[PDB]
Amino acid sequence: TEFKAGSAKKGATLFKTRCLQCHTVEKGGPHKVGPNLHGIFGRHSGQAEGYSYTDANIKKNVLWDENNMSEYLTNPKKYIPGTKMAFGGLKKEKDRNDLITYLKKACE
Amino acid sequence: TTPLVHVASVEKGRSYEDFQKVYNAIALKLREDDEYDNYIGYGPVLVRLAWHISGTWDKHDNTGGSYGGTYRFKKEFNDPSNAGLQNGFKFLEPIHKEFPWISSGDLFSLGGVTAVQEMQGPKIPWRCGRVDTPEDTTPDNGRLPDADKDAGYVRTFFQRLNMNDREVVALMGAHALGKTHLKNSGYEGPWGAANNVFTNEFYLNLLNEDWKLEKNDANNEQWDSKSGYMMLPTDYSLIQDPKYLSIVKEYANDQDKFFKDFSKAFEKLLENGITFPKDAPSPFIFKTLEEQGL
Ligand code: HEM
Ligand code: HEM
Repeated sequence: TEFKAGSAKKGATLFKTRCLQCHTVEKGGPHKVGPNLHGIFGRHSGQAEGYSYTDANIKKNVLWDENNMSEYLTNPKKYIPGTKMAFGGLKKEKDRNDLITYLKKACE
Repeated sequence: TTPLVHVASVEKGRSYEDFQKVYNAIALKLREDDEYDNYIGYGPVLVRLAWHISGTWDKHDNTGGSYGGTYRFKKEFNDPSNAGLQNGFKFLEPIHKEFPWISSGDLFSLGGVTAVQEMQGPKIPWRCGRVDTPEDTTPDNGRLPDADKDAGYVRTFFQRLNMNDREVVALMGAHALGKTHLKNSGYEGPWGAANNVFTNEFYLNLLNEDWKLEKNDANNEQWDSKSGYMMLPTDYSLIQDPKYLSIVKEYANDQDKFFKDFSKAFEKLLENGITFPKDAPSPFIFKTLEEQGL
């Protein structure tokens, strides 16, 4: 794709290190600060159940595909202004590759 | 004789732009070495260095303070309440070689200003003019705070820096950043979830979590919330003091406000003890990497 695809062992530690404080990926997994990210890909932004999303995350309604997802992670507030996810973003393509790839796989 | 007088002296014909360049270097490098401390980055540690180099000030005789860039002398450098800041010192030695004209004092503080702005905190006006001072101006170890205390040690420790209750509560919101490291200080854990982005999480956590006091492995006690955060005695003490607690509630409610008090305080912190002639330039507001297309 336009987005490459990378190491999923790496993506894994990046996720455990940078996203885990707020998010789970396992199925049924509990929302935290952030929604449970299971079956993220293929869903529209703002759909996780029994999680309260800023109207901004709902009103953007984008399908989460590895591509719009990568633009998002680079800078969550530029992408969905008003979003309340407090992340600075991943400025590194590998990182983005490595993570997405991991996610791809973890949120099946 | 009255106290010592420290006049800020601009670096020989330098100007904003010369200083926006230093920022950019620091800023970028924070973008580059992002793996530090499990990907927290060098953000938290540089803001902590900024605070420690300034926190030695004594308003009664005007000694200590940012002015002299004395943290660079072993005495100071080796102060045990300074453990872990060597990591912040190293991160800027490179940049110092790049710009050898800027004084040590101007670098350590510009650095904390960069880190706050770069982590999406408010803008912090900043001024230059700190001048380097002989090894003799090095403050003895022990002018920095203990963690293991209560609201009253806090209120008083701060009158020495000339800060009030609102300024002390605002400054502490910086505890949203980083975490404590047991090898550095006997405490362990983060205050919150977004350790590298500047918000008012510090205050919502303080009041919405469920804290239980407990002992760490270093054998010290701390307050742990079920959620994985910790609070030091001195932080918890902020909600046990009726007066600290209403400022804490203000701030948990209104980030702008916090953002405005913090900037006023942080800068007041960094300029303490320094006299600016009436001819010095107005404080600078630097642009972020974001604002510059980066
Ligand atoms: C690299 C790390 C992270 C990744 C990959 C990630 C992933 C995501 C995604 C895909 C969404 C949209 C969910 C949806 O539309 O259903 C989201 C929302 C959210 N995330 Fe993150 N997240 C990360 C880091 C964090 C962090 C560090 C925090 C908190 C400190 C956090 C808290 C949130 C919040 C609160 C939302 C909902 C925001 C809103 O409703 O505006 N996430 N995250
Ligand atoms: C009562 C006064 C204070 C006490 C007792 C205190 C104590 C501490 C301790 C014990 C740590 C962790 C050290 C480590 O393991 O590296 C720490 C970290 C830190 N402190 Fe405070 N602090 C105080 C006030 C402040 C103020 C006023 C600021 C800033 C404007 C500040 C900024 C920070 C930051 C940003 C960190 C995280 C550093 C990192 O992630 O490496 N502290 N503080």
